[PDB]
Amino acid sequence: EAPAAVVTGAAKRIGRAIAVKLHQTGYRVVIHYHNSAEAAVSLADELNKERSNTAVVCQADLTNSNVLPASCEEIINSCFRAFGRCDVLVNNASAFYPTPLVQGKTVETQVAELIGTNAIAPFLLTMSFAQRQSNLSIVNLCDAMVDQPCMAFSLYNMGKHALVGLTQSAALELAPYGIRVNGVAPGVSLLPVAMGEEEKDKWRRKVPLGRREASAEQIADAVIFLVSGSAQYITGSIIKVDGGLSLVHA
Amino acid sequence: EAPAAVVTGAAKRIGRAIAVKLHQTGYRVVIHYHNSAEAAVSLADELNKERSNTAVVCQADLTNSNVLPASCEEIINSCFRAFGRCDVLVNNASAFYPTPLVGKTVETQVAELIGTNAIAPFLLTMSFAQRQNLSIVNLCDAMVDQPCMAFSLYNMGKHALVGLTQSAALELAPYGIRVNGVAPGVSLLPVAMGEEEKDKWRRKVPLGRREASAEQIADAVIFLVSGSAQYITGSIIKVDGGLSLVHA
Amino acid sequence: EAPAAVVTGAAKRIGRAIAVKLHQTGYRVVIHYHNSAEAAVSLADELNKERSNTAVVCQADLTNSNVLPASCEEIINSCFRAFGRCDVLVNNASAFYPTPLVGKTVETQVAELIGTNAIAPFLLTMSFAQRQNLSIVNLCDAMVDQPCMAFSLYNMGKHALVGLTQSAALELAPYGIRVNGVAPGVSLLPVAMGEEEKDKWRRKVPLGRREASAEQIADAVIFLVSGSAQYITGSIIKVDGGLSLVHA
Amino acid sequence: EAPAAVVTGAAKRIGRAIAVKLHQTGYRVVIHYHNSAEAAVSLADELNKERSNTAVVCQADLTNSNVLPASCEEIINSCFRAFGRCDVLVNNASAFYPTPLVGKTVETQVAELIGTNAIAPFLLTMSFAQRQSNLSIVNLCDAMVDQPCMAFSLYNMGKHALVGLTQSAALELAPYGIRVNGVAPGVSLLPVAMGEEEKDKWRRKVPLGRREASAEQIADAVIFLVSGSAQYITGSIIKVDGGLSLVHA
Ligand SMILES: NC(=O)c1ccc[n+]([C@@H]2O[C@H](COP(=O)([O-])OP(=O)(O)OC[C@H]3O[C@@H](n4cnc5c(N)ncnc54)[C@H](OP(=O)(O)O)[C@@H]3O)[C@@H](O)[C@H]2O)c1
Ligand SMILES: NC(=O)c1ccc[n+]([C@@H]2O[C@H](COP(=O)([O-])OP(=O)(O)OC[C@H]3O[C@@H](n4cnc5c(N)ncnc54)[C@H](OP(=O)(O)O)[C@@H]3O)[C@@H](O)[C@H]2O)c1
Ligand SMILES: NC(=O)c1ccc[n+]([C@@H]2O[C@H](COP(=O)([O-])OP(=O)(O)OC[C@H]3O[C@@H](n4cnc5c(N)ncnc54)[C@H](OP(=O)(O)O)[C@@H]3O)[C@@H](O)[C@H]2O)c1
Ligand SMILES: NC(=O)c1ccc[n+]([C@@H]2O[C@H](COP(=O)([O-])OP(=O)(O)OC[C@H]3O[C@@H](n4cnc5c(N)ncnc54)[C@H](OP(=O)(O)O)[C@@H]3O)[C@@H](O)[C@H]2O)c1
Ligand SMILES: Nc1nc2ccccc2[nH]1
Ligand SMILES: Nc1nc2ccccc2[nH]1
Ligand SMILES: Nc1nc2ccccc2[nH]1
Repeated sequence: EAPAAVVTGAAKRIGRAIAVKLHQTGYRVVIHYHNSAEAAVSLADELNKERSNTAVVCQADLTNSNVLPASCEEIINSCFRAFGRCDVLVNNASAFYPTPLVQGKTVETQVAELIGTNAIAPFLLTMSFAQRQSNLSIVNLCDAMVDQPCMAFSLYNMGKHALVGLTQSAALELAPYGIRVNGVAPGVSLLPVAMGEEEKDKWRRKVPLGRREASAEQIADAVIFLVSGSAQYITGSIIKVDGGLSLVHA
Repeated sequence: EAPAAVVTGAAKRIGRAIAVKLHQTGYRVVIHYHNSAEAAVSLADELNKERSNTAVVCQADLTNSNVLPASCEEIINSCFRAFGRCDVLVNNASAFYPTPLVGKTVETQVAELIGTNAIAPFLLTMSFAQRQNLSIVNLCDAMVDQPCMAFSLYNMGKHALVGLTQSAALELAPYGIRVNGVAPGVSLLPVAMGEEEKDKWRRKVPLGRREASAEQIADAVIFLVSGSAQYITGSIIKVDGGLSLVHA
Repeated sequence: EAPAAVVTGAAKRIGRAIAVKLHQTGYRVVIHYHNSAEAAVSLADELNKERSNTAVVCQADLTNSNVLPASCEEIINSCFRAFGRCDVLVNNASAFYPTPLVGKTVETQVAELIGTNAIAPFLLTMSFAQRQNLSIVNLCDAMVDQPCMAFSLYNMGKHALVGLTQSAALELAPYGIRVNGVAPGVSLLPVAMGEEEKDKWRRKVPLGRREASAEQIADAVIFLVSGSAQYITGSIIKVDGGLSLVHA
Repeated sequence: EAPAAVVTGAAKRIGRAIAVKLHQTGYRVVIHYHNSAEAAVSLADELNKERSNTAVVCQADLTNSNVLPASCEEIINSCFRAFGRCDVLVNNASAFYPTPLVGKTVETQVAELIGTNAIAPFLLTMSFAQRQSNLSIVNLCDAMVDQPCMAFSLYNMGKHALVGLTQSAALELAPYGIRVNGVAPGVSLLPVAMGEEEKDKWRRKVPLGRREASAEQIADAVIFLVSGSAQYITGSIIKVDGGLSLVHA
């Protein structure tokens, strides 16, 4: 029987490459998505062409609210429903936008989205994953720039910091259960769709290793390692995949 | 004219010591409290006896909700209404209790632990800055990289607070606002905790085999807000007696 | 044809496991040794039995001295000599013993502890880069932030090695040379260590209450040198079963 | 009676600022120096003109060598010789120059960069503690240790090792009531060899006031850490960098 993984925000970009690589490695996959319905269904189609009944989609808002626990419970449930097991959780889904300290969304909405997706939803999915429980592990998508934050990204940066906190806290507490918890921290990888070309090239010029962003596949490569038998004694570790970017002074 | 500080959760323990030392240095103080009204008022009365019209209290629940931004606005506004200025903000109030992964709902715990330790400090920072030797001190935790077992949300909250400290330090530097942290290891221990358990923690501390007094924590806050720290921002000063350096 | 790796301190324990795993992956190997000649040649015999002329031995003291730079140049040279190329350097060799602050001279201990753990890696890094999927992997230590009591020089050495890892990752990136680290917590316990003290450490490990095998450490090295780590430089992977997360 | 302090490389710049501030606080000082004899004697004269017999100079090379432990022991002995006690040690002296990976020999650069930044602090710490109330050591570190200057590997290795020492010694000497802490400047006084344009390039990166720390600003954090207001602080390294370390590439 093939193992199963949940990847959140798996319709596009890094999430999608993680889903594709897990599937290539022999995993059945739940493709979680929020708005990207066509892309997710299309990904599941592609993967199911390769091996039938090895991919399903699961829709959910990971914004924080009083029903977020139910939503997170359901994403894990959906893996058991489809595949009868859940071996790997990848916490990939992420809101990323500036929240300036000095001056359409209300600040509480920005808190719910940025802290919910980057931190609370991973926490709740971690609970649900562990509650429903071999090579079990969780990989959180972190950020190599957490200590050199983007200007005016306080809420986002707080979310990612809390994610590091969860990574270590869950590694420690789930170790008795044989669930490993690790992170992968991209620096610059696939740049924002809305980011302009001049900005994209400014960030690219900053990376010591090859003056370019990471491919989604290079990030996924690190996830694959962490879920594998070659990482069986590794828990609580966050692997930077940043081409040295975090080492460059101002 | 005397400067003015807001200290959150200032009725008891570390918060109280901070407020008292701030007052002794010459600050007028806003004493924020949640449930400890009698203590906050008794403190205000003591400080106003020392020098009249130098202390006020302000009640607010700092749990996250749609009304938290208004609450945080109002705490900052109360410093201006009382004293005409707000020079220092100390983010001290904190919920601290276990939240194992395997009567409060989990979302109430999220609201309380993330709210007090991170969201409220962020909102108060926005309000403090929007209203402007200005500085913010956040009360962090020296043990964030070796967390208490089954305290994931508390740990997430304190990690988020480090994030805020760094982000705000960077963003507010142009306005001349410094943002720093004090990270206690073990200080004032719970009242009801058995002496034998307190002693388990005390014996772990390399420096003197004892916990920090609240005054010792307050001392580092005093340094950070003073003219002797005028180039210091985004720094978190551990006040832990070497505890975080001790391996399991 | 086949890429080539230098493994320092490769005759025994974690170094041997790294060399074996590199060889199994397709590398030709230089097995460096200081005192363990019988074991190094024994490893080479086994590897060469598998594939002819794919393993050579190299003797050098990696204690700092006036001749260390020449010794380091010659270890790198011996890889080019044997195999015509040098793709991977693994800095594994390491002196480990206490140096209380309160019969080797202290300067000998400095030479051995800082030399094996930091200066030689620096010199080998220099020679490796001078002679040029290229990478260096440094064997670091997950317990650098909570060090063993009375191990200041050793701890200073492993700290400098982190510094070298980062410095060299930055400076060598334009040459396409990646520089990374693997930080064991407790793996193969020292041969000198008593049995009850071994079990004391094992009991501390959250993931399995056991030390890492040498092979499990090697697995992380193998990942870092592979095409699966092509964007990774300046990274130090902890392989510690959660040990560094455990408060005192 | 007044406490005594040893400050290494104290003839000028930051080390001088630290010994002056320690002096103004009530300390008798040992002004350690290597090549800056004129400046050290000038400083001791000023401080002695302020309060008679409250400053002595002490010459020593802090380059690593087989005699370095004896030199470091002698720096500590000189404090006890002048003042009868030694309460505070500040490890400030520092060699700082590039060592690219690709007419000093490399082993001289090791000896100077690792010697001054790490080995001497370590030997001075041994001697300080061996010779032994508010006792402490302050190590002058570097806030940019994780975003190092390009081609400064040995310097960086030395400042990393100094962090290791701060933490190791803090742990080991806590039982003796010796606190061990650090102060980490980003950009403070720029090198005298730096032209104004390069200075300003660095100045413009500092979020807080777009300027370098004064020598006094660094000394302020040293003074705090040696004081009674820091009596529970050990193994801490206070960044005094105006937010520099927080700024991405
Ligand atoms: N790309 C980089 O350079 C970089 C750098 C540092 C860190 N990272 C981290 O690495 C991970 C992957 O990066 P990425 O750039 O691929 O991410 P991304 O495109 O910005 O976001 C990934 C997915 O997150 C989902 N998402 C956003 N808000 C959500 C919500 N409220 N509820 C549920 N899902 C939500 C979206 O799903 P739908 O499209 O289905 O709506 C989106 O496709 C993220 O955690 C990111 O923070 C990336
Ligand atoms: N004590 C330690 O050993 C230690 C260790 C590490 C870090 N710290 C940190 O240092 C700071 C001070 O510590 P402490 O032990 O003195 O604090 P504490 O007693 O645990 O809490 C301080 C105050 O926080 C306030 N608070 C709790 N929930 C609140 C809510 N929902 N809304 C508004 N206020 C709320 C309470 O005010 P009311 O009483 O008025 O309700 C409480 O008195 C805290 O940030 C703590 O996390 C302390
Ligand atoms: N074992 C662990 O639990 C653990 C924990 C944390 C970090 N680490 C790190 O992981 C790496 C491997 O650990 P290990 O326990 O396998 O190491 P080890 O057995 O203590 O040492 C490995 C080899 O280093 C060589 N070496 C020692 N002094 C030398 C000198 N002066 N010159 C040249 N070579 C010298 C020796 O080679 P010869 O036998 O040929 O003389 C020795 O066999 C080391 O870097 C270590 O610090 C290990
Ligand atoms: N200035 C900065 O922006 C900056 C930034 C980061 C960190 N720091 C750290 O803060 C401290 C003070 O900085 P600084 O710029 O004032 O220092 P510095 O001027 O570069 O050096 C201070 C003193 O170190 C002494 N020194 C150098 N080599 C020596 C040797 N081989 N033996 C004995 N003494 C030697 C010199 O003494 P003599 O003149 O008597 O020969 C020199 O005056 C240093 O540890 C530095 O690394 C400074
Ligand atoms: N999450 C995230 N962090 C980023 C930093 C730089 C560019 C794109 C990014 N996306
Ligand atoms: N180098 C090194 N560091 C160690 C820590 C614990 C046990 C064995 C070890 N070997
Ligand atoms: N020691 C030291 N570190 C420095 C970093 C930037 C500019 C000058 C410096 N001097």
